[PDB]
Amino acid sequence: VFSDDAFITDWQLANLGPWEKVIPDSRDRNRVLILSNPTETSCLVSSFNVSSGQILFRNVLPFTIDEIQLDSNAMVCVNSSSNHWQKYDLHDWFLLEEGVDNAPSTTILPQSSYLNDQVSIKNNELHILDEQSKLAEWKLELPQGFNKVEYFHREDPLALVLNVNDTQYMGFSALIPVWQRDEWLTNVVDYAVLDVFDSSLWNAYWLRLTTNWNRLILDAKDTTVSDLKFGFAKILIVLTHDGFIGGLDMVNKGQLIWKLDLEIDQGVKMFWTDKNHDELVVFSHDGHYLTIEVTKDQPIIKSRSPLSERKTVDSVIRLNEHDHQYLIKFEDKDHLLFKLNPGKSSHIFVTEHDTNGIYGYIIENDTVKQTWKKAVNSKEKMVAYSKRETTNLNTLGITLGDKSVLYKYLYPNLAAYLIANEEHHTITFNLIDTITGEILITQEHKDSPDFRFPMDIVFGEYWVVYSYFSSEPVPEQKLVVVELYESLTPDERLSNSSDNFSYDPLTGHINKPQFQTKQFIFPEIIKTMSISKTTDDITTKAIVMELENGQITYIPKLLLNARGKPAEEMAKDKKKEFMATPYTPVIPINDNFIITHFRNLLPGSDSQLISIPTNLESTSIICDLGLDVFCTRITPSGQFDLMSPTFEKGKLLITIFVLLVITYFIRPSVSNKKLKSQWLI
Amino acid sequence: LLDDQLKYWVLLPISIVMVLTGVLKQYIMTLITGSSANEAQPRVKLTEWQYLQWAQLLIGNGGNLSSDAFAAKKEFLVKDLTGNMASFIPQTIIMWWVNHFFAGFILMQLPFPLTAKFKEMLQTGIICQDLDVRWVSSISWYFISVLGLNPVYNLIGLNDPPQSQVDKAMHAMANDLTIIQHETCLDNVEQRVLKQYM
Ligand SMILES: *[C@@H]1O[C@H](CO)[C@@H](O)[C@H](O)[C@H]1NC(C)=O
Ligand SMILES: *[C@@H]1O[C@H](CO)[C@@H](O)[C@H](O)[C@H]1NC(C)=O
Ligand SMILES: *[C@@H]1O[C@H](CO)[C@@H](O)[C@H](O)[C@H]1NC(C)=O
Repeated sequence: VFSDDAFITDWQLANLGPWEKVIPDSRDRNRVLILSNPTETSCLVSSFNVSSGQILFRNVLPFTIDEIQLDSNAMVCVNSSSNHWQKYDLHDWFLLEEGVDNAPSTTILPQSSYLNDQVSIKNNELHILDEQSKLAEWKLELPQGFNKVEYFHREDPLALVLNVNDTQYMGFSALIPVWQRDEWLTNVVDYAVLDVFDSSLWNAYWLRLTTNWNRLILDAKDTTVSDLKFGFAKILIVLTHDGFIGGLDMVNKGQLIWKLDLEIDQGVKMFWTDKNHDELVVFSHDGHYLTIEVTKDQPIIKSRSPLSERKTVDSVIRLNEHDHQYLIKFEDKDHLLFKLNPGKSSHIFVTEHDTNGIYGYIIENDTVKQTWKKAVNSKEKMVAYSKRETTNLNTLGITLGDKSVLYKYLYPNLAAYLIANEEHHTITFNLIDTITGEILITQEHKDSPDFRFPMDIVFGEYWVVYSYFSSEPVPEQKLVVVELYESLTPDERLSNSSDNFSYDPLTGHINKPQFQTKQFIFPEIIKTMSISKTTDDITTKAIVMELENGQITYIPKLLLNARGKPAEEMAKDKKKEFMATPYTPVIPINDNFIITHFRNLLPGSDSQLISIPTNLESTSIICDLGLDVFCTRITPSGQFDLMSPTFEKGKLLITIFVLLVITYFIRPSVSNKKLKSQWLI
Repeated sequence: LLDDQLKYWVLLPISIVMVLTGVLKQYIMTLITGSSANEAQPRVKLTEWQYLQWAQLLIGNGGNLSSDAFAAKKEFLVKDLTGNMASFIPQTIIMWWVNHFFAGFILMQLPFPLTAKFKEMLQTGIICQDLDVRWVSSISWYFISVLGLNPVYNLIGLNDPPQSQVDKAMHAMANDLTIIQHETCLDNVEQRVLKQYM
């Protein structure tokens, strides 16, 4: 299942971002340490053989770059707020030693000084000069770009590194372009999908005859058409955190299909201007917006313009496709209705979250108005939030063994969220009507939560899962599932007759659910969760998890069964379900589930999981966009749609031939033998 | 859903193997049953057996049209007298065969609405729980095959004691057939023929 297509189907890119520091290595002298992508809590430190793109290892360490210095080598780092310092070995990143008493020593890292020693670029062309006898050995043309020489090693395993363009980077040796790298892809904020695709009666009789007879006048298992028919061939347009858009191929290991540079200086969001998937609108951090024409050729910036007010933007929320509206939330908490272009009562409700509260908003008459507010109190802080993703409907009720039905709860206007309060040590879960503000459910847990480990929430078809870390059961990661049913009674459709009732959510005469909840014990700390999909919500929805280590794992929905039983009382307990898998709170980790089998996949501090639908419903794409990009083809149930990659068709064919030969043996024999022997002619 | 071109490697083999397996089954069953004689034993026992058969057919055949000749026989009479394996073997074995080689697919879409408990059994390959009423796995097509295949076999062309006391029992029947029934023929034939052939 995995060994056949282990590295073939999995598709990883590693990004470092624009270099800030590079330090040669104490041993393996064709190797350095690469420092990149600073952030206010941490930075990216890695080890790298210079003569390739071969990254040896990477780590996110929780220090601003300035702390990271050589010894008096041994790469000493010292926290400045406290006196905490870490001594890490360069060759293998071993934490040589720690202390808080005193830093061992420091040496601020030296500047390049490459000019006047080894460098001269005179006829628009570079020449490496020996310090004495400046014979201009190893001269090389300047490319169209040149920003800097990152690094140069004069020793026997010679290596030279150039920041040729802003995002293109070239390695050289004794000139010859030796390898090539691209780090425009280092942080993506928002994403969008583009697919590729192929390309009276009497007369009808004959023209059909002629064209098809011309057609009429062995298997060969070709892969390329299979990919496009099932939607696997796709263009992913990714927007960087910087200003850059580009098309990445979902096949062919993500060769860059095309790259466009903006002038927006940071990207926030992406939107197709219409359903045609031909023209994007892309938003600046600064308050511009660009309109870009996606074509099989390289794009063109068909418009740039300001917004109505040149203010900094926090985010954008997609309003209607047909009405071509968008809502922009500016920092300073200012909301702007957005009528972008023609793209060449009837209320709308839109709802946004902050750590201060959950608010809700309503649009009418080309204006936005607050519809209500819900802020947590001072000590409190909203932590985790999710809305209801829309769903195409298959089954209105979950059945029982004796063809009895529980009518899973389908109300579309729901969101769920968390509150954590200090000293109470109370993770409170609410399942709120996102329109009105009624709560419908409270569930607290005075189980000594941490508030320091990640917690997250995902909203399913009829069920919700949120996860947290806590101690009082045990110090272990905890998944909590709540499943929402119209009536906990075995057979009841509570107030859901639909012939013409036409219920109103705005008024609040809707049904209210009953719920059943359970939780489970999980080995590893969970960063973030989402849900697999296809076009039709058919398969088990296959919760995908992203862990602290970077690992991804999917577990099916079915193992997380509320109304499960501890399996002593299930044994021919006819009423439960069809093949009810038991409750089984201890979910051990099964490495067969894991994607990124041996890949590292450093996702960075802020990353997202998305589920991209495809055709061929056994298969779904799940993509991890953020600091690093990664995707896969994932099967919830194991592949049922695909015929196989691994039939023993030869055994089947040979067995059929065994049938034919035994026919050839017996038929003349038995017909002659029995007819003539029993007649005794 | 979108199933992908396995219609070659399953649907045709399933019908094909059913056709060949049944044709072989008829050949094999016909081969297995061979008499080739009644026996090889002495003359006498079959001889008086066919005498007994002559009495038996006299009950049916000669006991109808012999109004004058009924009694003349009876003096003579008293003095002279005195596959389930084919079900079990192939189809159960190939239930195992199909579940062995063909599993874990949704092979086709039946045209008709079943009930839910039909959808309980048929899809043991797949491990979804709310898939649909109509879709079915590979083994269901087999389940439809076995009961529907009689026209195919027609259209290719195929087609289907005590030694003495029992003698005394049929001698008791020789006594019974004296006047148990004296059948009304050679009396009504004029009535019957004039009733017909007009
Ligand atoms: C270091 O990287 C270079 C470049 O590909 C490679 O040839 C060399 O084998 C690497 N070092 C080791 C010990 O493999
Ligand atoms: C040093 O440790 C303190 C203690 O929590 C921490 O707040 C601070 O962020 C650390 N220094 C840096 C540069 O992160
Ligand atoms: C830098 O710009 C040039 C000119 O547009 C283009 O080839 C590419 O974007 C970069 N070139 C190199 C060699 O990195």
